[PDB]
Amino acid sequence: IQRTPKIQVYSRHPAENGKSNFLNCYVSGFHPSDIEVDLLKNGERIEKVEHSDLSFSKDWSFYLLYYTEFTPTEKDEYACRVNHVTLSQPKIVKWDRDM
Amino acid sequence: KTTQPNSMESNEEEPVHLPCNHSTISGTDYIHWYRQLPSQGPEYVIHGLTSNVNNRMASLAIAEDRKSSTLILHRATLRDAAVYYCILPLAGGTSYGKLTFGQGTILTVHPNIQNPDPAVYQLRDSKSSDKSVCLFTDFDSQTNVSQSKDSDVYITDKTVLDMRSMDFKSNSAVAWSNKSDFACANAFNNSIIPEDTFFPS
Amino acid sequence: GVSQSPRYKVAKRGQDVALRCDPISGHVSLFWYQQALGQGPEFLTYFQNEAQLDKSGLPSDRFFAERPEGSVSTLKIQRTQQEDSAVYLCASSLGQAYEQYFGPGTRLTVTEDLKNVFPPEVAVFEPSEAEISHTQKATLVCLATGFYPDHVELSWWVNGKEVHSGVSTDPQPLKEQPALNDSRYALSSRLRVSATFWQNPRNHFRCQVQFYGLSENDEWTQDRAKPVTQIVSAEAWGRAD
Amino acid sequence: FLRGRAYGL
Amino acid sequence: GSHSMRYFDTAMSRPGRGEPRFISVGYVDDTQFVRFDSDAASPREEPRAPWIEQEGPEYWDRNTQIFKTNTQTDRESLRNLRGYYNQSEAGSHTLQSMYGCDVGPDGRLLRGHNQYAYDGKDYIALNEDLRSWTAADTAAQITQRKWEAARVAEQDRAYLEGTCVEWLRRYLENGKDTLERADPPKTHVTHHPISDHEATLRCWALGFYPAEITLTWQRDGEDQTQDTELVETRPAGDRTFQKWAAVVVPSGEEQRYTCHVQHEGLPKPLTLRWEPS
Repeated sequence: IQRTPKIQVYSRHPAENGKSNFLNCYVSGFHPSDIEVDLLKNGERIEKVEHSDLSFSKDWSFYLLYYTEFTPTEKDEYACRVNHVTLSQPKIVKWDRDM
Repeated sequence: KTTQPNSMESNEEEPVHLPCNHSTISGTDYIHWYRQLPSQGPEYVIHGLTSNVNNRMASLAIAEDRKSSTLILHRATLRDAAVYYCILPLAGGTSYGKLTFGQGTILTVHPNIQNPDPAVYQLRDSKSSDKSVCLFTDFDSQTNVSQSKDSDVYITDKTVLDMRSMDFKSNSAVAWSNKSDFACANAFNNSIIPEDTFFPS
Repeated sequence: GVSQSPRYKVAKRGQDVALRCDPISGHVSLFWYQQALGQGPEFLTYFQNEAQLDKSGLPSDRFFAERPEGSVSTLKIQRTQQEDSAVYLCASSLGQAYEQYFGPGTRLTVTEDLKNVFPPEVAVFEPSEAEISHTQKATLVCLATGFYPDHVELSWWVNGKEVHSGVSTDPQPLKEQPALNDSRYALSSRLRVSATFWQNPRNHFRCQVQFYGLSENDEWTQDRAKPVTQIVSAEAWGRAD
Repeated sequence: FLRGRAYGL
Repeated sequence: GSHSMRYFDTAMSRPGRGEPRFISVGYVDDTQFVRFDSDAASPREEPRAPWIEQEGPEYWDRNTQIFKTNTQTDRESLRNLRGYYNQSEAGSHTLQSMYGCDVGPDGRLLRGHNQYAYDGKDYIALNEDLRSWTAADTAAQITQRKWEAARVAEQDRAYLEGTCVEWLRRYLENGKDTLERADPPKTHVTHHPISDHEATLRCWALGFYPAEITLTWQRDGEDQTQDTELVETRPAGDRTFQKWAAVVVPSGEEQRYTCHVQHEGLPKPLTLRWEPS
């Protein structure tokens, strides 16, 4: 009985080029709890990344939040890479300032 | 950790109330009771949390504040004579079941001798020639038998004997020596026995 | 129920001993306890299936316990000391918190020298004519003396069969030399029958004492017979009169 | 304050 | 004083990789105050909490010790469950538990909970009356007979009717300056062109607490609950939450739509619409 993880990539505060912010990648609704998550910057993996503590919802599915401080810019690209037992291939979701 | 009396007495056919105190008990703690019959392994009797746990032979009453409890045997018998232990296995959640028997309570169950006839007879060997044994028997349960004041004289504890079919239960103690400045008239002098104890000629 | 072996053991100070426990089939949890005279059992170690998860009660390194397939368990003691003399109990259960079912336990005694081990002498004392007159009853007294260690089982046999009705045996043995620390023991028992039963000369009364002592693996250089596990009994025939 | 469960499934 | 204290336990066997992992996180509504992880290098609660650290060392050691007793209990359960379902030893399995209590402004107990799940599927839960069980399948029925024979419910009912409540209205008072509070939502509406004849109108709600909230669109008073894209409420990473509702609208009538926001930290439901600049 497994469930694939939902991914959302967004900033803590509305992005404004120049202002320091926090990049978030919230993975939720998955089972079992084993999961690999990486925040990317122009395809390359960001090593300065901390994450919340595992826990779960009423439906028993787990959820986690990965985050890293950043300062948006015009050309820079960010994304979240996620691997899970329910995925044939890594799920990648690009950060969209408007979502 | 709990505390209870080191010993308690009772007569057969009577309800027995074994007390126990557990001041620092938790709200999740269970009160368990085990007993250990002579030369046997410990055995389960009953266990409870808050409400009274009743059962055929033994019931358990727990104080409202739960800092004290009582194990209740509704009708003691000789087989009920043994050590009873009051235990809190879970220890507030810090333990998992492991048992901490304390000292427990030694329950002695005295028979109701309804036809006393105390006496101290002298029994001879069937094989040797100068070996003798003194037998103090048929005395009621009020009487207690104490150890001699001499180290050359041995005395057993009183034990209950039951002639099963005639259902004749009776108490008896034995004393003996290696000396012979030893008769049965003086055998149990260090004990308070019935003034009408019969001493054969 | 739960089984344990051996039921009795006598060991020389410094030798290693191995106790065994066979828990009720299927029971996941298994506990070991040590009980010294007059004291209540003391937790030693615990097993969740084959894994020993709590050994907070093992006195030292000398104690090692295992349970390979999560069933039978072994408790081994290296270099036994006098403080090791006790009854080792075993209990298994459905789960750590459920009621524990104990085994008969293994009664272990650690002495300084096996030359301390002596089988019991047994004597049967016949009912007094005084008791017969006065009550139409007859009490036979059995006396088992001079044994060590305190590992004996006394039983009564009448005309070939073992009897329980009318028997009263001391729960514990008297020390013969209370002062001394190697004192041997004495035990006592009684069998009471009606006069007309003991007055039948063709009735046979035997006091049996099952003694537990040295085994083959034990060494013996003394000249007197090796104090091996043996039964020693005394008999008496009914007296008419 | 955690509940102390001792009875396994 | 109307809240709830809840615990989320997790026990995941790791055969062929090491020892099992255990997590136990505590919650008071949408605020996590304590955390117990078996991988922790020194028992410091990587989730500590102000109003919690104000309790002595006896408390923290006591809980820490109970938690560890529980890792053994759950280790026994995983092994029994493995047997009830006839699973091999290699497969990794998960056991989760959810228990707590809800209270009214009264402060008294409104309801208690205790549910378990195996491999993500319900297993056994404690009934409304806190005195009976509900076993999902026939394996949970095994645990059922076992638990009532031992009268386990009484220990669960006792924790919920006592400890749970008692300690809740203690965390509520020691942190009344944080737990009874409500952070209202900051709301704005963005406009994102899709093409020549269409455009998206996204309604945002940021920085609020608790997580509870309701975003609704409307076209000339008509609820658009059907054709509205709505994301899952997400944490911002500072005790606060976010969420946004979106609707697709034809280039030109983007003034007929209104967004409606409901939230405890709001004096009165809010109404908003897109404003060019």
